[PDB]
Amino acid sequence: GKGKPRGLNSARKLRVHRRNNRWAENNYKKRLLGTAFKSSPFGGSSHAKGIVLEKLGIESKQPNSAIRKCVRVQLIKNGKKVTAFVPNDGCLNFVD
Amino acid sequence: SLPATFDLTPEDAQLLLAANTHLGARNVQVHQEPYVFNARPDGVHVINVGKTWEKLVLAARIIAAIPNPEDVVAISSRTFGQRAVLKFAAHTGATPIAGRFTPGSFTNYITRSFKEPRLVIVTDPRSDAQAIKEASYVNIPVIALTDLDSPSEFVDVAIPCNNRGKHSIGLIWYLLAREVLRLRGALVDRTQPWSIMPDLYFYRDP
Amino acid sequence: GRMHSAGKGISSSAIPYSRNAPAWFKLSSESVIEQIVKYARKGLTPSQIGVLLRDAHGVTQARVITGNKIMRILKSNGLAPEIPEDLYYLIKKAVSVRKHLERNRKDKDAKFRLILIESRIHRLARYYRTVAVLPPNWKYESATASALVN
Amino acid sequence: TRSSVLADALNAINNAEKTGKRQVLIRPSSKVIIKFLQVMQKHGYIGEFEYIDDHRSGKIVVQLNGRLNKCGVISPRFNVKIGDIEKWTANLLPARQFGYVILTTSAGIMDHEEARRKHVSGKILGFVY
Amino acid sequence: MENDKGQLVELYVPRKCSATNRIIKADDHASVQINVAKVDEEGRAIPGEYVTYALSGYVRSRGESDDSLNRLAQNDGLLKNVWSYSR
Amino acid sequence: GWVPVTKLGRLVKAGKITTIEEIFLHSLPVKEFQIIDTLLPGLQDEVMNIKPVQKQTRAGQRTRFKAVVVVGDSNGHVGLGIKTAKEVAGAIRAGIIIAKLSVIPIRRGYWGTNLGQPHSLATKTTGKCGSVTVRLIPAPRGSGIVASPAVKKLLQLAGVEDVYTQSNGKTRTLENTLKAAFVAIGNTYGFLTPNLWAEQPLPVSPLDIYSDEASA
Amino acid sequence: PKRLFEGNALIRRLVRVGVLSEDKKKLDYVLALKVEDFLERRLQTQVYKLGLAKSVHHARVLITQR
Amino acid sequence: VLVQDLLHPTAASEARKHKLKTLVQGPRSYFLDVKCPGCLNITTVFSHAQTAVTCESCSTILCTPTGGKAKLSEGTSFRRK
RNA sequence: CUUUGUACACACC
RNA sequence: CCAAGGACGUUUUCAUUAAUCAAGAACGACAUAAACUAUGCCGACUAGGGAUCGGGUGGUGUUUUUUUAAUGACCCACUCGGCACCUUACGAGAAAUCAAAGUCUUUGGGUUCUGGGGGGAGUAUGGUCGCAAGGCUGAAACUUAAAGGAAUUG
RNA sequence: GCGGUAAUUCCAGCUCCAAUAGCGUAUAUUAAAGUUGUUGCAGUUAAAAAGCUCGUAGUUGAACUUUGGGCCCGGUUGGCCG
Repeated sequence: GKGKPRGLNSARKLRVHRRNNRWAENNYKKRLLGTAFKSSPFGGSSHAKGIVLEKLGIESKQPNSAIRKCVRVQLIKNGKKVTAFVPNDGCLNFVD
Repeated sequence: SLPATFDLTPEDAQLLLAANTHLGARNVQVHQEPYVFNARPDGVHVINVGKTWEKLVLAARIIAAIPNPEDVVAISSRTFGQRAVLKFAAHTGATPIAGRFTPGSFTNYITRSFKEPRLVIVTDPRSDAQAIKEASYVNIPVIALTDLDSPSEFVDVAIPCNNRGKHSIGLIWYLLAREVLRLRGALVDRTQPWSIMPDLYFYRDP
Repeated sequence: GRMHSAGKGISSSAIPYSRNAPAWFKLSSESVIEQIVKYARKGLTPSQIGVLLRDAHGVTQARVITGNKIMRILKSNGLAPEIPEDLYYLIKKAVSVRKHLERNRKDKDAKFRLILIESRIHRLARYYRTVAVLPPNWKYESATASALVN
Repeated sequence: TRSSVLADALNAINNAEKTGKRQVLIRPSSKVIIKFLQVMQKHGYIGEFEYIDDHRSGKIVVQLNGRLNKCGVISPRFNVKIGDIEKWTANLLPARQFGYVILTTSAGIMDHEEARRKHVSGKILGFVY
Repeated sequence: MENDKGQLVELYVPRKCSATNRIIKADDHASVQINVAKVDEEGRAIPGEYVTYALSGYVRSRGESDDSLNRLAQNDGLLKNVWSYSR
Repeated sequence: GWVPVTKLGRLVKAGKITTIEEIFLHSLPVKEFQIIDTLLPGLQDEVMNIKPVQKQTRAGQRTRFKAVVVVGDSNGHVGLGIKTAKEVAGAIRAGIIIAKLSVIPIRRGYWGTNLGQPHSLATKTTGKCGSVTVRLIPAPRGSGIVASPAVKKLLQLAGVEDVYTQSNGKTRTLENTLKAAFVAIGNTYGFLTPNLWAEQPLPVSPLDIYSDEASA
Repeated sequence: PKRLFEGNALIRRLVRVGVLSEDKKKLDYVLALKVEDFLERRLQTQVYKLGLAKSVHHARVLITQR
Repeated sequence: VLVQDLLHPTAASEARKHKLKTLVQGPRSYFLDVKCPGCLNITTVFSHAQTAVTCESCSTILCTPTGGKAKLSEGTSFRRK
């Protein structure tokens, strides 16, 4: 009978099975555990301000040969170290 | 219906049990054959000869309906009836294929042997399975000389006989030619027999 | 079905279509009712009664000869047992298997079949309690099983 | 075990019509089978059928026409209100001009059109087209 | 089928099988049309006068074309004792 | 010049069958393309995609192009052809030829009240090719063909103004979804509806009636 | 009753505007409308059809300049 | 076979099947009336006798039980009733 | 040259 | 020697006593396995064919005993219940293939369990059982654009 | 995926494109997603049938009991009559 129960009085079984299999997705578990609140560097926020600590010359992965001109900053609200990539050409002379 | 001159007359019945057409197959039995009639000890079966006669007058009424007599094809790859289908070819329009049936003969317009008929007649559906399969592609009716164990798929009118005997195949093919010759109108005498002996439609070893 | 095995074999009786039966039997109804009470006076289960009237005399079923069935007239005549026959045969088979197990400890498939037999016993006991042919609080235990065979 | 007798009945009809046979045996014949085949018969889908009775439950022999595409049961019998009738006929019918959803109401077992005419509803049994 | 007031629509109303009463598709290349000539009191068939029996590809592929052809031949009266209703 | 070799081709060369509906009526095998573009002069062609196919050998990789072509006229008749070829222009050429030999009709119907001309399909239908299933549902007037643009092009070449489409499986395989759509639009004339419940007098074949303008 | 009231209101409104012809009043030619019938009833194209502008753009700069 | 009469099967094939697989199920067994040598005392014995059936007057056992039809003894005279 | 196995495809380096 | 079990036969008896099963319990080369049919259980229907195992029915069938009876062993025909095997595909499937892995977009017979891209990882921790080894339940941080299945050409 | 000295992909010019007083980016969420599956998924080989059996809760569970036949009354859709 295709797996799941089909009786007219079996809504509880379907609800609890749907909860247990809802925990198997990635976005639902990430939302409900509050992982954006806890383990994200931004704390769930879209943007974050920070103080630049230093500059890095991060290499590009394979197959690609370049140096990506990143910076290491420290966030104001949490205080953890964060690597950020300065986007465009010659902009590393602006973020000293 | 029929005007009751086409019943199984006793002399033709004497020919049919002279040729041992009623000696069908063994206890192996296709379930689509209700022609079995007092299944005999030793395991061989006896068929309703009257049912064979009504199926044969059905086949004659099928063949007589087609206007052009050259649009019927007689198949023989079994080695026991090429002479019979050749005499059918001589006596009617009836284009034959005796021996190897080339694939792509009813399809494949390019080939030199391209026929496309309105009827095909076979002897053994098991041996002539390629002809039956090619008739199934081009919307072609099939008349067959079936067995009690023959693979009757894609077969429209199946005349129950035995094709394991030398006499029965040729003589049944002879009655088919006889009845279609009466139905077309060259054989004007319904009561009188045909002057051609059935011994013409036989296979000989040299 | 066959819950305690895997067999799917069908083998049973085919009761005839004639509810009034069989127009060659000449005995009366009261003759066979006195036959059942005389035969059940000497201590026979109703299955043995049914087969013994089925083969010694011409009785197709006692349901179609009389107006009613067998232990209906036994309980009307006061010969109904304190427990019916199927549960009684199950518990006597159980105490026989338990006697084998107390005799031989290592017959371990006999342990498995003992659990099967007590499962059937508990299912029939539940069914007989909810229809109250047995009183509620009636329970099967082995010490009362040794004496409940009677 | 054998739970829905009507389901096995309609499955037998479906298999016999898919194979092309013009007759079918049904065991073991509840009342709702008789009403279901009466509803399918009055709309020209099957034709004549026969109630064999043994003394246990009965058998049905149905003569089948070529007019049946699919008959089916809905399990469990959901409660259907007025708006759920045309939600169901939107859900599981081929088109809006033919096909019948069968439901049992307190005024008997009937198709969705005459249930709309009687302005009654009930529990959904199955469908036929 | 029709629209509201006349003007017959539905080009190519299709043929239906004489055995299982299902319709025959346009590319059903196994379907056949048996044409049987009838006889008028002389043992000879008349050219142009037929009875006609259409068989679909499914019944022909299952091998059941000959039993069904027996049934419709005996139903029209031109056959006498080959097919039995009681099997 | 044509010079056909078929009885059907010879009869349509003679002008004996004046419309294509006898061919599907009597289920005749269309066998040469000139029958199709003689009887149906109004059909257009469109080629959907050209994909390179590779057969790897011991010495390089042999390249050919697989071209799919959908042909048909915008009332009733649709054809689909798929042909691989070593040259691309021959691939569209053999594609339009094969698509001409595969012409099938469409059951166009009404979503409701049967007022004017038929705009949608008569029934829901489906087709499956490979892992791809395509479902077509009748839609009300002015809804349009709501479909991916390939099968939208197919059913606007068919003659439908409006239909609902559903898909399942790996629909990015273009040949499989076009063949599934072809099967779905071919099954519209496979369904038996109560307006077709009436019996017909089983018409006689044109292959038999005009048999002396035939091949022999 | 709901279908009758709202349908008669809707075809009354659409034939009042002019996007729907007076003989197409069967509630399903409403489903057969196109956006060009709406686009034909703007004041731009009406000023064009009345012959005061000789173009749609002259109609636009005539309308917007009061 | 695609057209057949399920209402009226032939007698041979309906006697061919299992007893539960017919149109209506029924028993294939029967009752005999048996006379034993000596005293007359006509008895009715079921075919699958399931037990050692004897005459009521004296121990003159007529059938012995067997897993199918029960065998009857050497001196009997039985009829099908 | 057939069959067989592959996780090889810039292909047993 | 002891009890148990299936199928068969049955015009014997009960009367719906049932199907699947969290917890729990028994057995398991302490509780595991490539414990596999890598295919949960129950129920119904749908194409065949022959062989085989257990039982039963019939055939003046064959043979043996006491030529001859009953048996038994064969043969023939059947039927029920099994382990299976072979051919096709109306059907299913991505294919290999499948009489079930079919009756599933024309989507519902009943029910239990499990899975949601690949690693980290059956790892850490917390419980729980075990003398122990271990068994059961069992994450996350982080990392990656593929891993993988079936077939075709070399 | 482009760039290793002939870059249609970078930095600019020219040209063209899309939306337009608006347009891009980040984050979350919804549809797409039949990748949460009641409708409506999958478990032989791709992730997944608990080793097997008993068994409580939970879910589900054979058929059967008034049917048919008549007699009237009055509504709605129609229909010539308009």
